[PDB]
Amino acid sequence: MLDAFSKAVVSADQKTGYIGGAELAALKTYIANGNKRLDAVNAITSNASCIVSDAVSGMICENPGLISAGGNCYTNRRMAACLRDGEIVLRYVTYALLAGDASVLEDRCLNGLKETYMALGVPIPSAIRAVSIMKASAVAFINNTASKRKIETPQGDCAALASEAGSYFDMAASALR
Amino acid sequence: MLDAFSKAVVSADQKTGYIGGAELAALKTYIANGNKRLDAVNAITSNASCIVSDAVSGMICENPGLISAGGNCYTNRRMAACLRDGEIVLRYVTYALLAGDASVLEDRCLNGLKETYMALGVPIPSAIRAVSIMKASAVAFINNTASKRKIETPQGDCAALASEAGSYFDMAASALR
Amino acid sequence: MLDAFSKAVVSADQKTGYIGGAELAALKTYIANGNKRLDAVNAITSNASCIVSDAVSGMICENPGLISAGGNCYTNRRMAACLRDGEIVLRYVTYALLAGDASVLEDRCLNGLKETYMALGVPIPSAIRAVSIMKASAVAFINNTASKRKIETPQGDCAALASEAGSYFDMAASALR
Amino acid sequence: MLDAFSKAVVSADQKTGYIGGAELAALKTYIANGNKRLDAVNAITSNASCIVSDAVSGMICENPGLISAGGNCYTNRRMAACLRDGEIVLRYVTYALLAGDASVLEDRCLNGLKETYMALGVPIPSAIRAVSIMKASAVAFINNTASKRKIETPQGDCAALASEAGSYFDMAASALR
Amino acid sequence: MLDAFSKAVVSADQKTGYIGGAELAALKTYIANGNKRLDAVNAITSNASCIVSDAVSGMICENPGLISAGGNCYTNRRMAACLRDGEIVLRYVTYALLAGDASVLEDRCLNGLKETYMALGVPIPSAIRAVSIMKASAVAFINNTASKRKIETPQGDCAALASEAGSYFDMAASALR
Amino acid sequence: MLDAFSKAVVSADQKTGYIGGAELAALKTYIANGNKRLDAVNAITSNASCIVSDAVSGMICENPGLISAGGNCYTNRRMAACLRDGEIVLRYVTYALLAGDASVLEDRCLNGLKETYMALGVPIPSAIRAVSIMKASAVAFINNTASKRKIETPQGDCAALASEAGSYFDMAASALR
Amino acid sequence: MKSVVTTVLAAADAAGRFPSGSDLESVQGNIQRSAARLEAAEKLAAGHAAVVKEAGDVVFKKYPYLKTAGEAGDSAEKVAKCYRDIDHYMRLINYCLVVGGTGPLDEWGISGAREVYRALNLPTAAYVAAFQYTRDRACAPRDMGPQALTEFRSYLDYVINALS
Amino acid sequence: MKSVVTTVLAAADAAGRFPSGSDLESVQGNIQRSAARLEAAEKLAAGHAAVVKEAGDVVFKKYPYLKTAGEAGDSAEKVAKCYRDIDHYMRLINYCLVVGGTGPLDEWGISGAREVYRALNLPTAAYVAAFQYTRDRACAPRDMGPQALTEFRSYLDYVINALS
Amino acid sequence: MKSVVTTVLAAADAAGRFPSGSDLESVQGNIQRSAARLEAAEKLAAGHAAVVKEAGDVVFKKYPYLKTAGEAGDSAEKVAKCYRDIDHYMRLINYCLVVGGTGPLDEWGISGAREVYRALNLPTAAYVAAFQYTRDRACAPRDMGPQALTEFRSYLDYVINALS
Amino acid sequence: MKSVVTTVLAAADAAGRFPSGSDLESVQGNIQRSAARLEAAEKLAAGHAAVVKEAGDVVFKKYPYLKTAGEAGDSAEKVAKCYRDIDHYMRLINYCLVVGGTGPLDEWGISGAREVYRALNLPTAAYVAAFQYTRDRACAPRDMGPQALTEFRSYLDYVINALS
Amino acid sequence: MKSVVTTVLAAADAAGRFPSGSDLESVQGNIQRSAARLEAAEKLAAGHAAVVKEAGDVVFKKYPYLKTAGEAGDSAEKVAKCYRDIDHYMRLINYCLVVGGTGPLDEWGISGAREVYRALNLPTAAYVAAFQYTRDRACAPRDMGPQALTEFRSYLDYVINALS
Amino acid sequence: MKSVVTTVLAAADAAGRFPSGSDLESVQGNIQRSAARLEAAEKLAAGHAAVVKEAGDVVFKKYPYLKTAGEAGDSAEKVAKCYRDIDHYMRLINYCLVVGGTGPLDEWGISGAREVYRALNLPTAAYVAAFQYTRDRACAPRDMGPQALTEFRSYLDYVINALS
Repeated sequence: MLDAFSKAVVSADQKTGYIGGAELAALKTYIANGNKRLDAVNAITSNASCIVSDAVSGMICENPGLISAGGNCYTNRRMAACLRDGEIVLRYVTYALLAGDASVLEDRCLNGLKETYMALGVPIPSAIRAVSIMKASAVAFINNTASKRKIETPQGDCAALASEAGSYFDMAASALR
Repeated sequence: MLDAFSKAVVSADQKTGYIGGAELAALKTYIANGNKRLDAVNAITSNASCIVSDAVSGMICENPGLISAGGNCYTNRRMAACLRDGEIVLRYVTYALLAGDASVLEDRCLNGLKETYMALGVPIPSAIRAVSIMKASAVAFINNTASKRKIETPQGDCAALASEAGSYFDMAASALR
Repeated sequence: MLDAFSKAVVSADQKTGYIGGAELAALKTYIANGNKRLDAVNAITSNASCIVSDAVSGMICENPGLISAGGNCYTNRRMAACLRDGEIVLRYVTYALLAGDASVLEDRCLNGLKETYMALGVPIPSAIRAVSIMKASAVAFINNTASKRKIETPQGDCAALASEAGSYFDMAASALR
Repeated sequence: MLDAFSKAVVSADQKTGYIGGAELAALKTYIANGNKRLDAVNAITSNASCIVSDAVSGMICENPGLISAGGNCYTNRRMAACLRDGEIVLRYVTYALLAGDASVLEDRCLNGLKETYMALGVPIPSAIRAVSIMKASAVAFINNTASKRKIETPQGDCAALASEAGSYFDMAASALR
Repeated sequence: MLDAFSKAVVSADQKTGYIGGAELAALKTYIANGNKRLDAVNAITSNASCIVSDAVSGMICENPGLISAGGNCYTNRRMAACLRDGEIVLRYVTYALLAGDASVLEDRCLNGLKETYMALGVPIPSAIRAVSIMKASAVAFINNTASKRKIETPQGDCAALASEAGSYFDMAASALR
Repeated sequence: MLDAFSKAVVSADQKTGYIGGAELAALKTYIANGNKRLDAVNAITSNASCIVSDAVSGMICENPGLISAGGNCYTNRRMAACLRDGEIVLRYVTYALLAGDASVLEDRCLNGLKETYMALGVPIPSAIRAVSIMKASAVAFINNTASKRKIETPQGDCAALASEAGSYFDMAASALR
Repeated sequence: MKSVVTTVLAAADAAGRFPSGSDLESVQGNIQRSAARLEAAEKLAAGHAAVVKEAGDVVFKKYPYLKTAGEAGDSAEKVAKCYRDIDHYMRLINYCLVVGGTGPLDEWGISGAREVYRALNLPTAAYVAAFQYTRDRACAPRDMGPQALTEFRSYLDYVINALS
Repeated sequence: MKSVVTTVLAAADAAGRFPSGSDLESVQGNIQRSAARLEAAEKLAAGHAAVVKEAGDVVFKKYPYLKTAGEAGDSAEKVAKCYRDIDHYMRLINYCLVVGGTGPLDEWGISGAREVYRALNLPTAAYVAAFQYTRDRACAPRDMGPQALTEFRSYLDYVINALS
Repeated sequence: MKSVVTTVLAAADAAGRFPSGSDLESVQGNIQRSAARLEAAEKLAAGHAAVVKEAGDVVFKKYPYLKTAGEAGDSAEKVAKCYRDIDHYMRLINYCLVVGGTGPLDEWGISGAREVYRALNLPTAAYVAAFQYTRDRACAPRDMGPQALTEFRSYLDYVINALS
Repeated sequence: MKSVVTTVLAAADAAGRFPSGSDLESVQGNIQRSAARLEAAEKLAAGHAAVVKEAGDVVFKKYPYLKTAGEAGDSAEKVAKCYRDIDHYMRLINYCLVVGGTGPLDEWGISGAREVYRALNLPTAAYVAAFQYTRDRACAPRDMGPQALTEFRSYLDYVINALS
Repeated sequence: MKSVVTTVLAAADAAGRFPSGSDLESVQGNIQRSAARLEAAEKLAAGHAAVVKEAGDVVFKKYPYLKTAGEAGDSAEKVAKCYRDIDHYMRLINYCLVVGGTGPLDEWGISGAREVYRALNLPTAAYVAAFQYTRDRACAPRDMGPQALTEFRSYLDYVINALS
Repeated sequence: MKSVVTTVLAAADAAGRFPSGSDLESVQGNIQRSAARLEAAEKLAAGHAAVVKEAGDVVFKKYPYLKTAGEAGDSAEKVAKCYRDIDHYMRLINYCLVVGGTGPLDEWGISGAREVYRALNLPTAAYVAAFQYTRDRACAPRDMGPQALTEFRSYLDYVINALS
């Protein structure tokens, strides 16, 4: 996998170039925002169980056919598998947010997932909705706007981090379309 | 795998329904015919070696090209493989007849078999003939009409069981077409 | 794998025929040329490291883009992999020349190689050039016409053996086209 | 593993003898008591989770040193492992009771267990107590004398089955001494 | 494993010495007797099935307790295992004779065999007799003195090869004591 | 494995105690010396190849019997294995120094090593000398007293770290006695 | 799906064997026991409405805390899902009794249950109370014969043990 | 040893399961079919010597080439071993009939037989003749009841197929 | 035991590598974050008895059904074990705060907990209530500094998620 | 297909090696022994008709029971298949002699043979009699030289051992 | 590519874990050490021309035999490839300093190097001389600060050890 | 130890086979080629001291940088070890020539050599020079016959390629 720094290294290498002043400055800013990034990750991990269960339950309450006879969340075995998948995706999203790069998520989670779901009969529109709810959830916790649970951090702005996190959930959705 | 009873359970589950009077009556009849079914299975297993060797030999005597140079039963190694396959199919047919359901045969034997045979160059029309001869054979033993060997059972009618057995051999043939 | 003798056996078997006078005479000639064949093999193996390194280096000096950024021999890891592949092909060519038959080369090396290279992004025209240089190299050593290193053997003619060796390198090239 | 019948077969085989007459009479009586044996097994399996948790908790309430730091049931991981072993032993005892022979229990559970417990530092006197509590418990359920939960069976006497079940728990304790 | 030549190399290496002169003379004589050695090996392999079945049957006819209930050749499974071991030992003896050195036999067959036989309850005196009968048999075929089957070889003397073959059977017996 | 902090946790746990006050003070001092510890580790890893080759060569120059025929460093394969072991031991010592605790070294390297060396015929007094030379070497680099290569660090005293590193090499030697 | 016949067939298949005497004999046992368990199945199929309502009512009488804010019965819709779950389990029990083994419960009711109930704050003791009540409420000869009762109670105990 | 109960217990053990409904039901099959097979076992125990003599006599009447030089019946001691082997198999059939499974035949008679008989020049057709004759010589109700006869013949056919 | 240094050393060991730059850099992270978590560890060491009593009181105030017959708090000795367990977890949190990782909780508190609590009818919601209350009761700068509070709360949330 | 060269090449390939001295030297042995075995091949190719007829005639002279109802030679068409089988084997022996190893027999004659002959009631002793007769009938110098005879007899013994 | 974060993420992924305290703490260490190594990266990026020229000049001053016929510097074009290689390595060192771990060197410089240099007659001592000179030529505070120097020298030593 | 016979025996052993025709034929190859290689072995045994001195002299004449400070020939004892190593290899070649295979070189000279020579700063080109010179210095019929020379040179080339 790559992180924000090794990603810049891959670009420099494509040009047989050294990384110096110009390119180094954006990375120093990334470092300066490091404490916030750590808080953003802690905001998701600290609420992982809640994010997943709320998203799968929301997917279901908006489409009750999923828990009807022959729905793909019907039986405890399928419901448990779906909750597990929700957690897997969230876990890889937190990896991406800690690394500052999507490669761990794309390579180890999203690659092949659409094909897996098509072969199993897992309904993709419903999965995309579960992912969307987790996105709303995770972003609210990063921004400290969650309705029922707050997180105390030093006062400031995490909009870029919330957008970056959102983008990783959007890549999950895009990989299934 | 499924049996006759779990097959009815799968149907009831598709309807979120309990199994009661109406649906239970056909299954009680299945139970009442249970001793006959056991005899039908014993009729095939007791003659397994004869059923297989006669069918493969018959396939060959009707198509001597199979044991000519480059025929698919040419060499002891291929002849042994074909005899083995004859026995495998017969074994899964007896499983189906004991269970009262084709799923063990379809899932564990017939799924992928056509593709396997096409990749190997195993001639499918000839395999279908071997299966047909085993069908004639197995059904005669169930009905106690085999020319050279009899089986003593209480007097009665096993026509439905013979037809059911025949249908499992027909599914083997259909899976290769 | 087959050798020159088992290849003749496979042909006789396709005809349900015994191998006798007529067919046996060409094989006796093969045996009579056996010492030369052994020398031909020794000529390649004794120079294996030189054949491979010269061919890969020649491929590169004729196409310097291979060692530019993103070239397929760029980084020590890729250069080492390519040298390894050069050696693998040469090794299977020597196997074929010792056996007097291409089957070991086709079955254990060339089958699937084009697909492997296409999946990896290994540039096939460049591989074909590496193989061509090894061919020139190996044939010169067999004929004792290499510019910088000689091999002392009894005086005579190895043109057929050099052509046979050349043909195995040509089959490597053909399997990639 | 052996059952009650194959145990008889092994003894007859040591004498090169057929089973008839007197040997058969004891076995026919075993069959006649078969329904009671099925109920005896049902008695234990139906209460499995209760037998195990009560025995391990009982071992602990009588020796609370086991849950002090450096006691062998200290930490959830150790307590879980001990509850698991309780269940394993009870499971093999129910196997022995269904089979009417201790071999499954001796061969698959008890053989090597003392040495395992000695190597791990598992306190054998405590393990023996846990086994003794499960014995009291299981026997009570077989006899329908359990204080908090009854089982409805046809009236009669299961003293021999209760002693036999007890003998299997006793073998487990003997195996650890 | 070692052969006769590498055995010499190991001794020379212990002395940091080159092999020339007197060391070579014995080895040149080994080569000169090579055709006889090939015939000696052919003598045993050509009669392998006969040597083994006669030795095991001989062991048994001299000690019929072996086939009584609780004898170690009782049941077809035990008799098959014993015949298999006979064949294994004979096979490794032929390897040793082809190599001109016992190492293959000691390292791959005889090392651990006594302990295996002791752990299984295989009667070692009986095993030693089976080995002794195979010795008599194999030596007879090498010398062309077998009562029911002759082998045509060029006239001469194979006494040294017969003693050497005998020495390998003797090593097997010594390994079990 | 444990580190310096988890070692403290294990002791506190044996007493069912929380870590505060006096326990914490020693640990806070450990943290305060952390930069020096990182430099100490860097001192050894930066010179790893030099420490190992010098120690093994030193062992040999003081006991040239080791490279005579039948010495344990005779042949390139043995010399390579010995150099490898030198590197393995040094690696685990650097792990122990980074962790501030010997457990990684004891559990993953030293446990079973005496018995391995005894079974192989590896001369333990020679191995102990190789360890002693690496000790002298590693300690010199930590203290910046190595004769041919210096390391620039902020001025101060690393005596405690040098003794601790020395203690780990001493544990390796003790493990072999 | 685990039953008498699928278990002997899976063992035969693993060993590459035709059905043999012990396999047929096993299926005979299935024939003998069928009347008792199918009696139980039929009674449950005819009576499930009242059985499910009693069981659900008992859950919330035993554990009225479930109706408090933040708990599993804190809306009418969640209370209904609880009764639904009980209905699902009783249906799976009907299926086990028809099949003559635990397959339907194992696959469709028990597998993954602990994970789901943990994730959704659904206390296992609530489910256990439902089944314990159901088990002990039933009686022979009124509701079914004694061997049918043994069969019915065996699957209830089976689910109780899987959740406790 | 393969029987009704050892097969269901080996499957429960491989899954880490207590015995459940379908295991108990399988064992009830034991109880139903035991009378037929124990009747066959008893008749065979009482009559084995006469049955074995008939079968061995039939072998050498069918295949008198066995008594010629270099063949399996070419000494009195080898002929006696033949009749002994037939007795061994009938004793193993008695054991299968008692156990309710093929285990005793599988482990003590069939495993390794092909390797032994090949090594010792013992034609399998000779054994098949002995068992086919025995199977078809027996009749009900003369020698045993109809269901006992079905059991007896099933194990004879089992052996025939194992040697075929 | 999972910590900064044992994680980088286990990865180096699996690759046969000496510690390198990124391993040393990871350990520097230790040195930066230690003040915040050791402050939390010390405050918890000093105040654990009062924190545990508050948490246990909250459990039985929230779930008084625990004190009724057949439940986890239905004797004085069982109630006392509850408060003891809360103390065990807080002690393990003290240890995690000292180590700088989840190792002590993972190995000594979480592993096997679900199996134990199921066997003993210990509702996980009771434990979650204790930890949620503790997490939200603490505040900075009153009880500890802001970053110490972040560390304290992270391990409480870690446990909550392990029981959820 | 097993021969001198394919065996050394398979060993070289498994070890990732170029052919080396012992490999070339092995092939030299093949050159030395070729005259004897190719002499044998050539004699067999020229004389197979009479060899096959003698062998088949000997089978049925030794075992006239084969012609009786229910046996392997009980029709003219089955008798012909027997002679055909002998012809197949003699052809495979010709191929082994040409290749200088057992490959042709192993792959096309021996593999699966015991299974086929068991299934079709084809006694292995019949085949053994054919080959033993063929082996002992041949002589040097009349039919071939002595080393050619050794080669011819070695493959006959090889098939005899595979069937006995 | 090995760095502080990818190493902790690979360990988390192998154990199926979310990032936890020791993982975040590791990344904090990366933040602390970044100023020193990025200073070093920046100096190298600005000064690489003169660094590479000095290193190459030193190779051929130390080992003038390289310019003799049949050796690695025996043409102008091969001499240039040597300086190019040094440039490649210095670029990879710049990348390691930016990433804060050895990944760029491991993957793009070291893996396969020994095999390539062996095949092409490129003595490893030449490369070692280049890096040893570069390491010892640098000084603080002139070229960079002391901690930047430690970082720069650590990666040079890392490549020296991989080649020796 | 790799030789003609150990290679065919290891292949027979892996297949559970007796030695067969192609194994015996391989060993005949031994008998044909032995004269040429034993002649080479004897000449080398008689002349090894002079051959080793020539080769070592050539190494230090080609690469006088080896005698300078910090290099492999920078003391009298290190120079003496060089000549000793050349003698070790020639002795291993004597052994390969006796055995008829690469085994002695493989096991006692080549395995681990690259790791040793890297650790000890021993340039492989120095060894290659010694063997190339020796290979090309020898001639037939002066030093040995033509085929003996082919054998001698083959093992020298074998070593050259193992160090290349």
